[PDB]
Amino acid sequence: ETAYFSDSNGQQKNRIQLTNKHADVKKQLKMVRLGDAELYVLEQLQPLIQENIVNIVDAFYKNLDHESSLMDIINDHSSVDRLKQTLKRHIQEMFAGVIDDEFIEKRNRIASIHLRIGLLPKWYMGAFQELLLSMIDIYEASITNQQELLKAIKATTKILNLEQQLVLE
Amino acid sequence: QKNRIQLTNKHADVKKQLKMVRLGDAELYVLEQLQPLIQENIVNIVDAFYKNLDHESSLMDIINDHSSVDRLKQTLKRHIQEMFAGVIDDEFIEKRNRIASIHLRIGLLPKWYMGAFQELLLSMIDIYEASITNQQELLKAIKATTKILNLEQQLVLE
Ligand code: HEM
Ligand code: HEM
Ligand SMILES: [C-]#N
Ligand SMILES: [C-]#N
Repeated sequence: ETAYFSDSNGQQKNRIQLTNKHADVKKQLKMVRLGDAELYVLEQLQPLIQENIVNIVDAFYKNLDHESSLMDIINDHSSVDRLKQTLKRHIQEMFAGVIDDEFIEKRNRIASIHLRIGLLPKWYMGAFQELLLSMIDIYEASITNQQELLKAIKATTKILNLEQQLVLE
Repeated sequence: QKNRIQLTNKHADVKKQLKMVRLGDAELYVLEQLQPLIQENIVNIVDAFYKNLDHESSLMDIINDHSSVDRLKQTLKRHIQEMFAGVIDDEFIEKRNRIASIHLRIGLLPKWYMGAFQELLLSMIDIYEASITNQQELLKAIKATTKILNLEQQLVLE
């Protein structure tokens, strides 16, 4: 049969570039078992994710109007239409297959931003779940090997958990 | 699935929170359905949890300052099993809250708290892959499990 993933170990090295500024982050990646192999997997999903980001962002803002105050927050500072563009690029930065200082530093920046505008952490956390769900949905439609499917899901739960760790608290 | 979510107006936001992770009756029924699977591997799930913590010396230090891994696996076994009870009520929420506050008083960092939930998920996804053949039921169980663990992080972060 055909496979979705390449297993090219030549291809999956050096995907963690962290200095001592980010000395805890290397521990954190080790605990969620985020490594070269998982990052290479992330990198190969990026096309799927890219091809589907518009559905992923639409679904995300749609979910948020379950809580009117989250929408007030958005409309006080911006608009959905304009947050989508930046969410597209953030989501896609998750599937780049490299964790480095800049990656971290950008995550700390968006954290501070949500802190400022008053997002409460439980809505922040809840919001990552529509992402997960839309991704799983994209995987299933496109990855019909059951074993490769699980592999895409596990990698994804890993990168999302690191995302949540970065923004908290 | 019956009437598995039984919250009073003091937990108004939690209701919204549930709707937003799509944790309703169907998903709770699924978790209930998974409970026997989960109970039959709880010892190993919890062995793996603490094993994984040992990679961060400061986490085990907090644990040994306050308690111990042997006493801690008894409450964790029970906590995880209650996760698949298939019912969310005021007391379920209320315990998660008290358990949270213990962790802030002991000085557990929320990054670490957060990573810790991934470990459980992984052990859980491992069991379902070994145990549930049909791909759709398999996705259904991971999705459910994923919802409840997200709730659990929300309530801790409250
Ligand atoms: C997984 C969840 C989320 C991610 C990854 C995320 C990410 C981002 C990013 C990358 C930006 C930067 C935009 C810029 O450059 O100005 C941003 C902006 C913003 N986000 Fe989020 N966001 C998330 C959830 C939320 C939620 C739940 C709300 C709703 C309250 C929210 C409200 C905002 C607002 C209002 C801004 C700033 C607008 C401005 O002043 O320009 N975010 N978010
Ligand atoms: C998925 C994450 C976690 C869950 C679900 C969890 C759950 C629990 C539960 C149910 C209790 C007992 C509360 C009670 O007495 O009612 C407990 C105890 C405790 N947990 Fe956690 N825990 C988690 C992560 C952690 C981590 C990562 C650490 C530190 C390495 C930690 C340290 C402790 C300690 C030291 C206590 C209190 C012992 C005492 O004061 O006697 N927990 N946890
Ligand atoms: C933040 N969109
Ligand atoms: C908390 N083990």
